[PDB]
Amino acid sequence: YPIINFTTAGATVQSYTNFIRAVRGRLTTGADVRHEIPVLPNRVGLPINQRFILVELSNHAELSVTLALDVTNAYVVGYRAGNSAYFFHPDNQEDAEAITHLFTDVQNRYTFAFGGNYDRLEQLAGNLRENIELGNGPLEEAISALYYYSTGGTQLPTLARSFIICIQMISEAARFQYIEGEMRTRIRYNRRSAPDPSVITLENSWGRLSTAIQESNQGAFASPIQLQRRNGSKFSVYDVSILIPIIALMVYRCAPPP
Amino acid sequence: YPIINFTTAGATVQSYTNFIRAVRGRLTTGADVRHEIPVLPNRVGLPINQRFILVELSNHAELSVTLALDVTNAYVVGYRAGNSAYFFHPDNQEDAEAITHLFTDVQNRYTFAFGGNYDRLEQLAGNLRENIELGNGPLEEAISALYYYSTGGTQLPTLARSFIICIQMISEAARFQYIEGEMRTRIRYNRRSAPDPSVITLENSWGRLSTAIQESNQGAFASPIQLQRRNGSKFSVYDVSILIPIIALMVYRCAPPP
Ligand SMILES: Nc1ncnc2[nH]cnc12
Ligand SMILES: Nc1ncnc2[nH]cnc12
Repeated sequence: YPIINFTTAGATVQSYTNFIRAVRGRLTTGADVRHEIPVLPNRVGLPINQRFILVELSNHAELSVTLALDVTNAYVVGYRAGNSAYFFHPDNQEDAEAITHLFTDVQNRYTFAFGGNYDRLEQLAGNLRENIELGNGPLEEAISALYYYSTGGTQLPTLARSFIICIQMISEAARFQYIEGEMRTRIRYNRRSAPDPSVITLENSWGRLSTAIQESNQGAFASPIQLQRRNGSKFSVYDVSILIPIIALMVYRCAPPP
Repeated sequence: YPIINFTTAGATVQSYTNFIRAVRGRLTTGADVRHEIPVLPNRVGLPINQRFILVELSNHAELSVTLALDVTNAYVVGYRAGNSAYFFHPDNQEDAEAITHLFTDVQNRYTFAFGGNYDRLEQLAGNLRENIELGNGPLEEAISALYYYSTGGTQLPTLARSFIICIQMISEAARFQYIEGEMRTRIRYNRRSAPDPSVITLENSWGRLSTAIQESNQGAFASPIQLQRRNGSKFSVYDVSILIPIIALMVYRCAPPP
């Protein structure tokens, strides 16, 4: 599986931009672009040899961790830190079988009893996304927490919080240019801040937006989608046009019509 | 007023393309582009010095005629052939006054008792658009008929038919890339053929399409517009997206929203 490397040590908006750009490039084949927006591979008929990409992250403390992303939805399915590998609870047999192909070389493979959706993760972390700061500093720390979990060094709530940080700075940033932009700003000014409503609503709406665009009438949505602005004010989306500069990738929902 | 020249003598799809391209360039200022489609100047506040463009047409018989197009809608308002000038009946005082600024140098200025809309013109011609052949040959002939009207040489029905030809090959071709394309084909293969339903429906719908696009919700139409394909089958338009490659210019209907 392809491996993309990134280090928080000395990261700049350019090193981070290049990274996210490399991830998107691995995620999509370029064979399916809907209204100028690339669509991720369809899970049906996809060979395991092309099902995952690995993201090796290192930090200033020289600790390294490798995350596995599923190509069909850009989800982090598990990670590896030295000796051991940890996987979120699979939500079906196809997926349970697919992950058996990852980190086959580790001596200790563990599968959590919980899945990786935000609801579960926030419960375990004891904090919501709106309260967890994002930025290069939080990421640097997340890499170490993830690493120390394999040594009994990290607490369950810290592990959960770390995943929340990693998932938004890697998977969500790859999905939305908007979110990647929010991250670039934090890195540029060395700011560490929790995500605003615009970010959280987009994260929550990815699956629906992907469906609405793919089932739209020449780009026109059958029913509008309510999003939130940074100030929290609601904002209705009626067309794929205003989303072209916001969403970078879509999950496959249906075949394109003639 | 700017003058654009075109000759049917030895015309090629390239000489015709350059011509239509020059007309569009005179018609629009470039200050108003709605969803990638240029909008014509608003009639309110437009100075007479920038209200018209002239199109001088010549043919193989060496006859010349000059048509006046109104910049706000690309309409042919009248023409000049040597000694005399003829104007369609103005449909308001603003317009009656504006045309007093055209062909001020002719010795004989006449204003028809009828206007230039297709309904009136088809009645006078004794034939509908669907029955009047378009092409370089029909245009070559139209220029002569228009010219001979000033000498008592052209019959009223032939004059009307000639205008119908001129209006579709100049004004409608400038408004729609689709119609300009239909004309290029006729010229390329030296074909002379009446317009199909796709052409006529577009001509009929220009004002509505301009309004629907300008009042759309992020490109999404509030109510769909029914057009016809070349084979006559109906086809619904729900978004401005599929029209971007079809319509070249829009008439000003409203100011653009923030
Ligand atoms: N583990 C995960 N990977 C990607 N997107 C997610 N959204 C919530 N959990 C996720
Ligand atoms: N005289 C004219 N000029 C432009 N478009 C027209 N449509 C009908 N009559 C017209």
